[PDB]
Amino acid sequence: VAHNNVLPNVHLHKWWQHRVRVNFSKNIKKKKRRLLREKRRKANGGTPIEKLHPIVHCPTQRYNFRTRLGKGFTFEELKGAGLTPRAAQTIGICYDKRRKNRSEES
Amino acid sequence: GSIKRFRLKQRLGKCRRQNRPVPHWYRLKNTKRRHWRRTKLGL
Amino acid sequence: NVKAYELRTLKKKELLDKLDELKKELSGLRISKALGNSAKNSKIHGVRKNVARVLTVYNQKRKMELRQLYKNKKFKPYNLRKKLTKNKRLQLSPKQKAAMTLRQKKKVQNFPQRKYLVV
Amino acid sequence: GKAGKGTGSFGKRNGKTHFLCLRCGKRSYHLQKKKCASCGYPSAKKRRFNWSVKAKRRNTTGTGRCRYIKTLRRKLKNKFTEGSTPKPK
Amino acid sequence: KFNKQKSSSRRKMRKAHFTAPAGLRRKIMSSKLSKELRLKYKTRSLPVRKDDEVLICRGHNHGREGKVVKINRKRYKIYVERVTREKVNGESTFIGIHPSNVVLTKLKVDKNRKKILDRKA
RNA sequence: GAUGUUAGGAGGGCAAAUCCGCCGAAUUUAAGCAUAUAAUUAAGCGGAAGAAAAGAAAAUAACUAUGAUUCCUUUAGUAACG
RNA sequence: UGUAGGAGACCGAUAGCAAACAAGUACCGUGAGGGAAAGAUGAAAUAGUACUCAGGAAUGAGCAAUUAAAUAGUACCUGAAA
RNA sequence: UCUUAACCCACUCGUCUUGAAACACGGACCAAGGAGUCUAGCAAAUGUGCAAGUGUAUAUGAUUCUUUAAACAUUUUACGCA
RNA sequence: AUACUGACGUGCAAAUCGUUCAUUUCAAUCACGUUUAGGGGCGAAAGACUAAUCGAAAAGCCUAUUAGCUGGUUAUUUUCGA
RNA sequence: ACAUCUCCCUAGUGCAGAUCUUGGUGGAAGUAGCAACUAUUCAAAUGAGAACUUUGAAGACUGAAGUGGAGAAGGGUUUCUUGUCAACUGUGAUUGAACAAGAGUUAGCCGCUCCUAAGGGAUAGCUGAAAAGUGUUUAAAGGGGUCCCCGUCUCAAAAGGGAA
RNA sequence: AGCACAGUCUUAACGAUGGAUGUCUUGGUUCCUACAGCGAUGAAGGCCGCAGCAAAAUGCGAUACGCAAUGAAAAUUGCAGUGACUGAAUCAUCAGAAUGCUGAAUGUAAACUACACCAAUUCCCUGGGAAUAGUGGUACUCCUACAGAAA
Repeated sequence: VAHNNVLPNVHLHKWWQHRVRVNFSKNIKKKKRRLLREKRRKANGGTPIEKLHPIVHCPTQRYNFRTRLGKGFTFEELKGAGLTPRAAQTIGICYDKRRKNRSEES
Repeated sequence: GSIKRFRLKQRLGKCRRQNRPVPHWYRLKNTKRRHWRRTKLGL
Repeated sequence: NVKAYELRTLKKKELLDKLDELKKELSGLRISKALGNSAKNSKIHGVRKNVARVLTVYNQKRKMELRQLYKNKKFKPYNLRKKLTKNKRLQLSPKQKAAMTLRQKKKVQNFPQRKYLVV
Repeated sequence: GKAGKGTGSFGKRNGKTHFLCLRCGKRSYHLQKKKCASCGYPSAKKRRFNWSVKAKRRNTTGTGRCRYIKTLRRKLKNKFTEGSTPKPK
Repeated sequence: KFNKQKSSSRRKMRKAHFTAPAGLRRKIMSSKLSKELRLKYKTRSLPVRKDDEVLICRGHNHGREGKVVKINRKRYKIYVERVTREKVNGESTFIGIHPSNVVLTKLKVDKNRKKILDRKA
């Protein structure tokens, strides 16, 4: 180190040269993903392949205002709907078994 | 040496057969050779 | 010279007699070639191919007869059985893979997935 | 001593203690200890060390014309049933 | 152009040009047909055969008509009766002509040729 | 538990780029060197596959909570360790 | 890695894979191993040096001779410097 | 222009070293090849676009499909940094 | 293999050759086969020997190890210049 | 097959030198040198051509611890006949252990092959992650017998043993 | 038909020498896309063969630079030789047939073409006749079944 230069924070002391990867497949990978889902939807008669999530709260002090897609409706919400677990699997709604359905408002 | 082994004798006879020069007709449609004194079979 | 279908016409005694005849002729050509004579040398290739045709036809007929002999009854001899990859041979059957417990059978039959629309 | 360390030593050289090796074909069978240096012949294991790339590559599948594997190629692509043929005229 | 199945490289096309199977050799031994014949057969160009009658349109030998002697598939050269040349020792052989340089007058008819003409028309 | 050229079957070995296990260093860095560093890297011995392993809560949170696995963007060169 | 495609603001025969090639070869090492040098006549040789003379022969020369071209003749493109 | 002449002047180049014409070191000769680069992160500089915002991340989308491996788009409290 | 510190010393030879000299019935010499392997062996001890290799063999790799030290470090003009 | 100075991007981008790398080449130089091992001569033949090929005559030498016979290792068609001379045969060369075309090694009895040894590799076990380290040592195991009595195996000598 | 000085150095011209330069390029190079295991039913590796004239990498395996079959399909050719006017000559495809000795390599062996043991074996013909010393099987571990022994 010399002059006004800040202390470095690089970790290239270990043999990184065989532990490094450069992405040149990105846009074609994106095309392949698009092609795969498009092919799948079309094969299913063009019927939706999309999954309908519950709305759930984002956690702690920072994100408590915000709400996002959750894992699955679970029994109390399904019972309130009048829908079976078997029906929930049969249809596009998202499925779970251990997400508690919490407060009344949610 | 003077007495011999059937496998060795056969391979040596092969090497001798391979050694002999190319057909001249082939050039009308020779990269490798051995000489016994200066090149041994290395066996 | 000789052509496969003509050989396939022949009975096994007749085909073998032709095979033996060709060997004797082939030997005569070979002896002639070994001698200082150059009269018939090129014909030896043709005869060797003719012998090859005889043997292929006889062997195909014999193989078919063996297959006819071991028609069904579950087991052909080892190397008359299916030669396929060792892995493919080892592999679990799709039929067995498909099969499932009674509770699984109930689950499948009762609850398959269905296709849908919206307004 | 006329067998001295240097030229004199080489005159007493006779009696090769390495031979060809049937499972090798590259001269490497130590006769005295009955062992191939290159391919490990008395052992079932083939002695295929990974510390030399040159040694690793200079014997490999596709050296020896591949008498069944070469034949196997294309069959995978084709996917005919075994025992099947083209149809007659 | 549009297909991405086949290379647009110089390199692959050349290798294919040199390593040709026989049907490919036959394709690149085709010659253009005579004008009324093109109308007759509905066909621009035809693979050369033994007893064909060609006219030369290029080289020092241009404007000569004649029957095809022998076809050399390997050097891609046809030989025609009146394009003789004497060699260094005065032996007479026929000049080999690449099939690009000849236009076909009377094609030889045969069963295989009939099938080709039936396929084309 | 033995014994069987009894009848039917299976394993062995090879190939290895990626994968999974074990077993497992040092040159090197600190301008010396011992802890630390190279690095749970290389070599060694094993096992697999067209991907493998992982995976359906003895989990994270302290919210208005989330809710199998994998991957990316990130947190983050940060809490922390020295 | 094996096989198959498609590529290039890549190299252009001392470069690029060790290998544009009969090279993982020759060759060297007791062996483990180590490991090369090595492409191009012309449009066409189904144009590859006919013929004559002098030569023991090699060769040489030619009034002779292919080619558009032979100080283009297969150790054949161009043919720098020393 | 080349060429010698002649008058006057004219010590082996590179090199490390305060100091080489040196009894300091390297250089028989000629040809080709032959040595401050690339990545990461940071800084100042200067350009450029925007400004209390900025970048559009992973990714989605399209009447985008030789060149397209880019280009184009993103149905109001994501994240980095400020 | 003692001496001639002989010849030889770009050899006949990376230890030869000549003459001299020691040994010659035993702790003898020779062959072949065999054993003991690398911080290991083996040593009538000289750190001797272990394939023209030894106060730690050969092969390959970590490795392009590291080097405050040696050497080299490539067209032109102009400006400021230790 | 070649340019762009019109503009601008990009780079394995500029050599005299590194005891540079690689390749070629000089002066040194027709020089150093071709000195172990007592010696050749004459005539003839062959051939283009003969000091050193062949034949003969002489002269000589090796001097049974032989430049003589045989065999082992090791080499491997080098052998032999028939050709032969681009390069090689450190001189010459018609010669040749070089090159070209062929030919040729014959076993009941000679060897190997067989037997065991010094040795080596395993089974049985047992350890060790395995790799390996060991080897009758906590075994239900090859032979002889009218169901009985015996028993670790295996390779290892081209000079030991070993029919002819 | 004469006349030159020599040697050394320099210059120009013209050649030898040498293989640079330039031009190529059925090769390399990196990336992206795509599929992706072989083996006791004997792989990979290694030998030994096999071409009319044939040494070699290539190719093939005792039917051996291909056999059969399919789709193309008239030539082949250094010489000899082999066909056509479409199962022939040529290719490509390649599913059928064939695939020496080995090699995990597995009857005991191994610087060996050495050596055991049990089955003698094959073909042809329509329930029989001929050939041939030839061909297989017999490793180690595991498993299921059976057996006769041992609680």
